[PDB]
Amino acid sequence: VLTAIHLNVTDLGLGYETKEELIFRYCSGSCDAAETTYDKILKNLSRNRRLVSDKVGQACCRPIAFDDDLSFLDDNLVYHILRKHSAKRCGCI
Amino acid sequence: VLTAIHLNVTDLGLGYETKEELIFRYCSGSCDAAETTYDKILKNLSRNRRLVSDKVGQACCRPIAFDDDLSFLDDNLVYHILRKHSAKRCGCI
Amino acid sequence: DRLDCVKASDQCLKEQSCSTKYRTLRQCVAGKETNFSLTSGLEAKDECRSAMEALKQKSLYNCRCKRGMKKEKNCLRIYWSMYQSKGNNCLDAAKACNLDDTCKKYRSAYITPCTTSMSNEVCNRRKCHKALRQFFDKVPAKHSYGMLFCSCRDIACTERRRQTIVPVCSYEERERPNCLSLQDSCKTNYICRSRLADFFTNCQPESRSVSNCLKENYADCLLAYSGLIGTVMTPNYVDSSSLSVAPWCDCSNSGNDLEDCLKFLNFFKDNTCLKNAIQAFGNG
Amino acid sequence: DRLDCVKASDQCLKEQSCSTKYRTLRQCVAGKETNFSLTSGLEAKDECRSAMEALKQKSLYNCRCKRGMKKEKNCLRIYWSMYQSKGNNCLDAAKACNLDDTCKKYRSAYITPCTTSMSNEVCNRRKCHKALRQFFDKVPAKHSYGMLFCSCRDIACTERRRQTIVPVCSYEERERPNCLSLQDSCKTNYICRSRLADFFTNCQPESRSVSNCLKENYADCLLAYSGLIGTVMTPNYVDSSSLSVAPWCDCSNSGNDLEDCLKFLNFFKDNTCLKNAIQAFGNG
Amino acid sequence: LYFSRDAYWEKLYVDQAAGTPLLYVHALRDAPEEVPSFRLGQHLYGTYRTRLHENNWIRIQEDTGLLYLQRSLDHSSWEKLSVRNRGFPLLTVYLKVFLSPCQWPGCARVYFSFFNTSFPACSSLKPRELCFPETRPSFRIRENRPPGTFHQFRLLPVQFLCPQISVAYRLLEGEGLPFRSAPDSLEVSTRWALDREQREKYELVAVCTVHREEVVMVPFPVTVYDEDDSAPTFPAGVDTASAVVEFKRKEDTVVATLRVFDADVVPASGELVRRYTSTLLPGDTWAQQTFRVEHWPNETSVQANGSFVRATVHDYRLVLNRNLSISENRTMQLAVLVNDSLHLPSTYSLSVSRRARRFAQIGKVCVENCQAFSGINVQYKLHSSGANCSTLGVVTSAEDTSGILFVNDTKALRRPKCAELHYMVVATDQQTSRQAQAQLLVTVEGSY
Amino acid sequence: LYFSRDAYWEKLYVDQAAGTPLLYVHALRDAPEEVPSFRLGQHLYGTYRTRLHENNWIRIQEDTGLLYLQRSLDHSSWEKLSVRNRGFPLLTVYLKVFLSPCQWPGCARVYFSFFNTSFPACSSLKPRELCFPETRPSFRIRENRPPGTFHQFRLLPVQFLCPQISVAYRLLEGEGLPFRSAPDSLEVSTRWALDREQREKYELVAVCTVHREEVVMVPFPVTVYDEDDSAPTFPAGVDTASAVVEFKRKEDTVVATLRVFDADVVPASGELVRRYTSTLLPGDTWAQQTFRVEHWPNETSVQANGSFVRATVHDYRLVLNRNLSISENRTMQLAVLVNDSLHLPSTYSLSVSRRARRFAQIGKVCVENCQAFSGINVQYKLHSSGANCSTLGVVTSAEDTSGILFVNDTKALRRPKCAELHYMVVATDQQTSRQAQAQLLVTVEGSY
Ligand SMILES: *[C@@H]1O[C@H](CO)[C@@H](O[C@@H]2O[C@H](CO)[C@@H](O)[C@H](O)[C@H]2NC(C)=O)[C@H](O)[C@H]1NC(C)=O
Ligand SMILES: *[C@@H]1O[C@H](CO)[C@@H](O[C@@H]2O[C@H](CO)[C@@H](O)[C@H](O)[C@H]2NC(C)=O)[C@H](O)[C@H]1NC(C)=O
Ligand SMILES: [Ca+2]
Ligand SMILES: [Ca+2]
Ligand SMILES: [Ca+2]
Ligand SMILES: [Ca+2]
Ligand SMILES: [Ca+2]
Ligand SMILES: [Ca+2]
Repeated sequence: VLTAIHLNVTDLGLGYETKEELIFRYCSGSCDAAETTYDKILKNLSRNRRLVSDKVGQACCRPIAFDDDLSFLDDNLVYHILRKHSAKRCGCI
Repeated sequence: VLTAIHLNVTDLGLGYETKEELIFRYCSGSCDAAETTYDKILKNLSRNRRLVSDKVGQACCRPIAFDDDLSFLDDNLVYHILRKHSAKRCGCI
Repeated sequence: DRLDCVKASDQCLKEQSCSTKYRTLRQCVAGKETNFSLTSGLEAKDECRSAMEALKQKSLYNCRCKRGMKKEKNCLRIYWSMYQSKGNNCLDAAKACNLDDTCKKYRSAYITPCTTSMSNEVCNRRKCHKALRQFFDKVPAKHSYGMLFCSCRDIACTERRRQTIVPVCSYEERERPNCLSLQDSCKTNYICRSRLADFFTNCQPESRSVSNCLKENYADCLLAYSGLIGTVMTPNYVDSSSLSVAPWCDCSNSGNDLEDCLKFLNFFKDNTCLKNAIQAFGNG
Repeated sequence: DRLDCVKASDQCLKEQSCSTKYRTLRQCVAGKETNFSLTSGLEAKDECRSAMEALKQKSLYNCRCKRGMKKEKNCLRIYWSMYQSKGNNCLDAAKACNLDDTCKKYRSAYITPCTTSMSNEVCNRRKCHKALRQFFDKVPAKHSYGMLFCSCRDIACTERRRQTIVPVCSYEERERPNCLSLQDSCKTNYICRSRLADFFTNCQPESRSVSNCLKENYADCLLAYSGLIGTVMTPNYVDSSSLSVAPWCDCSNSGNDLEDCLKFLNFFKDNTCLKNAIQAFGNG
Repeated sequence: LYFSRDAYWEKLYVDQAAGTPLLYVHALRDAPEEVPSFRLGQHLYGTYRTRLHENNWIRIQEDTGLLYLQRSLDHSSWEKLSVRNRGFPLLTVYLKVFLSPCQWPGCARVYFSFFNTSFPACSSLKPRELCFPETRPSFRIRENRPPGTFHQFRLLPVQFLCPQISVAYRLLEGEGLPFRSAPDSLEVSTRWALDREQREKYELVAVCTVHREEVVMVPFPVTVYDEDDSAPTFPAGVDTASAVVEFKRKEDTVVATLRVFDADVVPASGELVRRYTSTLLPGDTWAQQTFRVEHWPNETSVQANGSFVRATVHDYRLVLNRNLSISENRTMQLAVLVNDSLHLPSTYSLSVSRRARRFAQIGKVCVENCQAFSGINVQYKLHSSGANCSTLGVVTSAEDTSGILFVNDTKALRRPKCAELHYMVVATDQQTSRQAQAQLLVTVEGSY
Repeated sequence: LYFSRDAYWEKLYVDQAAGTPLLYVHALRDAPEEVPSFRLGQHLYGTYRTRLHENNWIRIQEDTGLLYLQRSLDHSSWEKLSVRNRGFPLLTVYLKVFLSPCQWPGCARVYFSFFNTSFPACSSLKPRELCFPETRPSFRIRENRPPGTFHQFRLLPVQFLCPQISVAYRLLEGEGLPFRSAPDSLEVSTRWALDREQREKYELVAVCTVHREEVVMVPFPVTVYDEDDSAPTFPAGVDTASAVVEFKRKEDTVVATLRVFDADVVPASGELVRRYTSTLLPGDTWAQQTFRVEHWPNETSVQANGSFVRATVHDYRLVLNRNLSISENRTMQLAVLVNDSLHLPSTYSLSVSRRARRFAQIGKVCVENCQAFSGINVQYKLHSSGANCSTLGVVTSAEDTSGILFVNDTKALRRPKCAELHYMVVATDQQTSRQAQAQLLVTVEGSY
């Protein structure tokens, strides 16, 4: 799923001193039902012990599309733009 | 990283009765250094407790490109093709 | 796509009759080719009248629209021939803008080209100006005006307000030209001449013998003022203290026309109608 | 750029005299239209001689060059007129193919169009045939021949081998035509006529009075045979037991030419040179 | 006319004298007045039919079929031929022999094995090589064609160069058979027309006596090639019965198939070539030619061009006759007994919780069916989910035969429950399905 | 000629009689023979310069500047004007007045406040309204131009309609000043040319006596507008010193800037307009005009078109003269003391572990520098990492002044250690950097 939270820019912890705010959206939730043939193979290759399975992992709920650019003016009268910072759409990739 | 293992088609656990084989490649390893602004935000939003962090997760080592189609004839003289089954390239997405 | 005045003349050119009528009008009528005081027709007044009338029922007489981007001046030449001649309120605006899809989208669409990544790099002024015009064209008065015309109580607020248009890129220039020459230079371009005239129209005194305007004039003034932003005639607050505004010009070396230059400049720098309209937006 | 024989004929076509002379030669002289043994002129020998001589001093009589890339066959037709003329070994092949980038790629590139997803759907034959020709053209003899010419000891092996070309799609057809008519139909198409002639050339007897070929002929025979796959003349093993092969044809209703049809068919069905060449590839 | 062999063979040596006679060819007749006129092709041919050289050496007597050397073949001649043989050793050279103004029956190939030496000494030749060619000949004789001389036994280069060796020939095992080789004759002839129905193959024994007498015997095989000895029988005989539906229009409705077969050989034109045509159709009316039959395909099934009507009658006579020419005609007859008597449908929308009078009349297929096939003698049924299976009688099509399909009183139908019904509509003569089954779709909600 | 006011004003009422005199305008001279000829624009104008109507009512005496009513303005006249005033109430109407064949100095606007009533009863008028216009006038008089009559005090509609009310005028506070209003005169004149250097502004007192006498006084201001009373001084005076490098070619090398300022007013053409030109250049040689100075920009810095050579000499006289016409000329002089005496470089490749004789001669910038700027009196240095900072003397450029840059004996250089060196090369006259610093790049491996 897609989820939204209203935040100060300083809450983003990106090193900005300012009073400006934003809406930030993120992808969260379980989504590991082994959709593709590749992901079916991984579940099976682990169940029959064949892999050994060091750090192999299946699909993740990640962002597929990103929102508009967000601007702000800091306490020092310098502008900044955040790009690819908030999710628009979510999928298992 | 990309990794390769030589396998029987029955090892894939995809419901095929056959004696044919394949090379199968998969993406595995740690890769969660918070590359993008979005992923920097998530690490920070969790550290300062702001998220609550239900099922939110960062970048995964997934396949970015897939290999050629693989064919085989089963014990019942029926052909099959596997598509998007083995990884060609790996990235954190 | 829609040329406007120029396109219409092209239509006129297509037919022989219309072209001839246009030729006669140009020959007979001064239009705005000469000084108005001179307004001496090339031939005689009667001839100009006939030529003018001759245009009726032709494609010609057109209104000149701004849309002629590159060739504003050419359009303007035509068309004129006929026509004549910290908490704070600026912070609440920045908050409201970002929390809105249209404003956040259009705020950054202009901050992008108006700012520079490194100290001694320089912005593209035309990209910054175009995006500025886009901003006030596409974002409703509500959010667009809150940025520009917000009331303040302290310097953190005023310094923020003055930065709205990214002056370093969009306002300031190495040399400050004379105000009357830049007026000339503004009147060449279709966009500026169009936006400058609405300013002079909308932000003028009551038209009694008082040097103040009315409340019903307020909205039209702020629109006319805001429309100047992104043109050669871009205005900004001159300091971080008052509501006094001005283009990037002064009245040095006005020669014999010093009275007229300061008069033009005080229409920006000491405009009571503008002052009141700005104050009304973010006060009551 | 240089068509060669075809270009020359085009030159001949330009002039009326040359075209007529060419027409007479075609009418009178067998050329290589008929079997050489037959070499019975359409009319009489004397007439053919005159027609042939008639060509002298015309643009015509040309040598056919290779440069006619796409239309080699057409060029060759012209020019020749004048000139003349379970563990198992099939499983190991399927393993070796898939474990190789070129073969795995090209094996599935042909299985894709040659198979159907559902019971009473039907494959695209031309897509399946084209991809088949691609397979034997692009994959080295090593992997391509292992699939088709593998030695077997049991039916699991033979049933696998016979399936290589996806016969259901590429071989079988509702009605089985007469073999001599399909030969005719093969000779119309440039690809089949080219591949059929190499077969007859490469897989022919020793050219002494024995009905067997030599070991040095083996490779050329298998190439010529494999090249038939994906043409109208596509051959496959007729059962799941022997090495006997055949196109999708029979000798029913051959009328007066029954001898010649069975002779054509036994060149597929009882070919000792082919038999030996196939056996040599997967035996010793 | 046809040669009695497709291929002849002899040997040629270096330096054989101009004037050596080689062998005869023979042409038998296809009609009694026919007379062969023999001529050679222009070239000599070598291995795999390589064209070697113009033939400057061998000639044939045009009336008698005698081949002989007009010029000797010396070492240089054999070299000119060898070098043109495309790299193959020169073992055999052949010529074509045409029998009027190369394939059997009208062209024979004469092969000579070349031996790079002189003809052998006479005293060295054994009886077998004095008597017959190295491989014994076999013969082709057409049934039902005029008899005549088809072989000559004497080896001509041996009689010529070894005239002191006497050689004589006779047949064994020809008693009552059509072959004659007369005392002191070197020719063999047939005596009457052959017939494949009596004998397809003969195998006599040829016997040579050389000189002190020594005898050599070899088989003498003759294959009989075909005649229109036989006529065609319609296994059907009288096809008393045939049936076609009444007044059924079509490009070609197939009323019925009649068939015939010929006893003769299939490869022979006699058996195989059979053609079917309708000689007569009584009555003349309404239309003179209501039917046609495919002559050639031998499907020979009657098809009707024109319309039919209630039992007017119908009787056809069919002839199999092989050809207008000399073919044997035969007939059978059939009586046609006339049976006396477009774009797919849109999904139906119905509105949920529907109330009002029980029966809700929805669609009418009957005026489509009878409209297209032109019949009301057809019984309509409906089956699938709401009709005949699960929910039962929600949709019912009519005890009355008019293909009216209606919703009954399933308490007005619930779109929460089932929101779509797919039903199949059937039409059936008297037991038999005349039409394919159509698919009807009824959707359960509002608007459209 | 110029009007002594830019704007005049009076009142007009309904039904004022044809023949009412309104007011005078006045034009003073710019040259002694000038004589005004007054004419009106064609139209009357209303609010925000709306063009109302042709003026059918008011005329002017062309020699004397008397405006008067040729025709009375009745209720219908004021209606015709009101309805053309674009919806604004008609409060004021004006006319233009030109003083030869609308802006000061050559055009004056005459404004009339319209009062929708009859002229008031004479007995109702208070002294202030009998004596002066409602807002007192102020005047414009040019310095250094001929004196003359610039005002008339009597209110003409009041003298006309109320001739029984006597009104007289005088000035106070004009003692020794250039103004005359004579006993019994209603005119005011200047008596001699004015001069802004003596007085820029006057403020006299105008005094009206009505009739029982009552007196009203108002200020009487006069602004002095400008004359070329002043000449220009070169703050530089004699620019004894100027320097240019020897023989330096250029489009225009800037030798030095001389400047001048004018005491007069900047807005006045007198002060501001100053032009710089070089009157003379001795000596004539080599080239007669080695320099030029930008006349107008007032940058007035000398630039040289031609080349220079070792101390030939140089002396220029510069004139600021405002104009050819009546402007005051002045000069200063400067002596030019001549100083007596292209595409970027590729990265250098050097090979690692290099051995062979110490000094490895690599590149030579000196024949570039002296080649471009035409000087060998320049000292070359090198600084950055291997030269002057960290690793020290690995690259050294030469105690000898020829811009040869070489690798020294850093034990032949290690590509494992440092694989690239970036160094800056300097050129400097005698202390001063003549050139910009170039960047040199030395890469440490093989091939290219
Ligand atoms: C942005 O920052 C402000 C100030 O840090 C936040 O306001 C405080 O939030 C706390 C905790 O929820 C509240 O109890 C108080 O009302 C605020 N602090 C004080 C001292 O009054 C605000 O919540 C933040 N806004 C967003 C959108 O993240
Ligand atoms: C494919 O399957 C075969 C048979 O199951 C595998 O061979 C066996 O593997 C085991 C375990 O490694 C070995 O100990 C034996 O040699 C084999 N079994 C027997 C009974 O002999 C083979 O390893 C598989 N191959 C691939 C590539 O996955
Ligand atoms: Ca018979
Ligand atoms: Ca027969
Ligand atoms: Ca027959
Ligand atoms: Ca003075
Ligand atoms: Ca002065
Ligand atoms: Ca001066």
